[PDB]
Amino acid sequence: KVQTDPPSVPICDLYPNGVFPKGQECEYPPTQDGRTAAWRTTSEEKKALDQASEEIWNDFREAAEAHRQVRKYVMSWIKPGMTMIEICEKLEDCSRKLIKENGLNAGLAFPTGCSLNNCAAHYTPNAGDTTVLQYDDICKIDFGTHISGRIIDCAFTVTFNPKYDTLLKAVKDATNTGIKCAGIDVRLCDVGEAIQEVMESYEVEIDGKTYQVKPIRNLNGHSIGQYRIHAGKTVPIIKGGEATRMEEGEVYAIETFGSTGKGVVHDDMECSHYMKNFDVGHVPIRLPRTKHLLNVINENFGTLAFCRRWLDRLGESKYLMALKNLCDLGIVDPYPPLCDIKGSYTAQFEHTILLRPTCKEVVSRGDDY
Ligand SMILES: Cc1ccc(NS(=O)(=O)c2ccccc2)c(C(=O)O)c1
Ligand SMILES: [Mn+2]
Ligand SMILES: [Mn+2]
Repeated sequence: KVQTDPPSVPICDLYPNGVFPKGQECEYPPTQDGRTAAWRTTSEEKKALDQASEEIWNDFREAAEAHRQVRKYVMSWIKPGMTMIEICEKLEDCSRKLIKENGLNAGLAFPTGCSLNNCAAHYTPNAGDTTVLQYDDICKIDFGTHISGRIIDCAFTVTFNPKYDTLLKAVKDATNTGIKCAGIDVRLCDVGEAIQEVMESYEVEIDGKTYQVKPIRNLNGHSIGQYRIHAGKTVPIIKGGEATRMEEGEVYAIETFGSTGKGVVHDDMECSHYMKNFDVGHVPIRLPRTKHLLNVINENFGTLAFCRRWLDRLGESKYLMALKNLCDLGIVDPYPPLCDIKGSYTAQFEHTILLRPTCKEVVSRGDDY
């Protein structure tokens, strides 16, 4: 009863029983008294709690399998010479098909980030962007999928010149350290301190200059909520930050960013990412164009992030002022590209993890990273 598998068959159609593959399952890290998590691994009480939200975990897994298959595909063809628009459209086209896009029930969780070099996040081309990926570019591919609002935020870094190899290794190791440190009752600040320690243990040499990799201090991981990419809690990336503990049942985006610059990002370049304020309720709007755009946003994205290209594909035109109005009203928030100093290089690696009652599941883990 098999069939096609190349990037064209929806993940849902690949599993008739509706049960999707689990990600990497890890035992929760010990504590002071060396209290391991071997007991919680099968605990009858926890096993029940976990099984109670099996439908939720399952949805994350379906979205994760889509993410794994989409990215494996992307890595096979992304090459310098392609425009950033060509890259994002080809990736998104596949993502939409594998996730079996269905309105707000299944689809793309957020725009395809493809931030270059000193820019670390939130850059995706808008219409007319002629930017071309270069051999020496360090591109952060950050895209998301979701099933019923259960979001998979996962990212990796693309390079073609081996000179960035140790920088990527540093960030990948830092992210895996954060993933290993994460757990129920674990203080967020400890995760950040652990991440910084690993990150900074790496020194790299690029074009004759040496650098001690720096975590981007004002960037971080975050808890994830249904249809809410950033539920409220933040996972630092450096020491001294977040005096809160991770809790059972929570879901986190564990990401780290390393940089050869100041280790700080600032808003720069034209904005492409936007997202309705999760807390803003219904707001009556009479302005025709603004009213229509808000309706389009509510129908197609809800509280999920979107980009200008996604408005263009829906047939919307000359909507910039309306979009600005929504932002000025506080109904929608702009999320411009976040970049370090000109000339610097930034790298990123990210995974979504489920803090399940019985274990810690790195649901987006793959054979690649
Ligand atoms: C639109 C949007 C809103 C919030 C987000 N989460 S975040 O603020 O913790 C964040 C994380 C990493 C880079 C930049 C921002 C993200 C995201 O995880 O990138 C995207
Ligand atoms: Mn991300
Ligand atoms: Mn994230």
